[PDB]
Amino acid sequence: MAAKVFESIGKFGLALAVAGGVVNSALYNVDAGHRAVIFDRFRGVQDIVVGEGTHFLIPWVQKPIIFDCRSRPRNVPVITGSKDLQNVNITLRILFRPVASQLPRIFTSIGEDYDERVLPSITTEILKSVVARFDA
Amino acid sequence: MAQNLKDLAGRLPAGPRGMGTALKLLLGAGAVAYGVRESVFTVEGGHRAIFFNRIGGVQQDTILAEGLHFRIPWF
Repeated sequence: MAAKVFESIGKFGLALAVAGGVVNSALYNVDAGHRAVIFDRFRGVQDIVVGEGTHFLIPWVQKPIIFDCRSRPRNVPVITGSKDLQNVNITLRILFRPVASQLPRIFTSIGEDYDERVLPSITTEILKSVVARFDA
Repeated sequence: MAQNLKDLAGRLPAGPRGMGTALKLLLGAGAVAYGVRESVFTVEGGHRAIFFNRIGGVQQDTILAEGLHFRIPWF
């Protein structure tokens, strides 16, 4: 009887360990001001942002995308011609933050890294246009 | 290599009459499972895929979102 009890205890312990591992693999820390998204495969990426909270998922389909809905600066240097057409090397400082609501579209459209492609783009465009318009 | 496989196949015990039927059913289930897996083109987040086909070239009227959308295997 003792051997059967020990075997059952071992089996239950192994099952509990497996369940705990599965549960652990289904969660990701959400540092305050982090709003993840679900990147699955049977749907791709869902339409619903993960708040700044611990929200569940299933394995091998989602790779925890722990976003950061906090603010960030950037410096854009632009060698712009002005109205009088000078070589104005303008480094603009820009503060920006994302929005918690529609992060899943942000991940689908671009992915995990988003700001680099756009910041120099629009900032240089607008600096060139505006300074071009305005005398040095 | 083939000789080893033949020896292994021969070494399998000649179980009861129902053992063969159970093995056949399990093999069919596994075949269906893999057909299901590779019959859904594994597209990733945000993407899409209409049927790039080898029958009828590639269709035009059928449109698919990202997710539950079945491929025909290798097709």
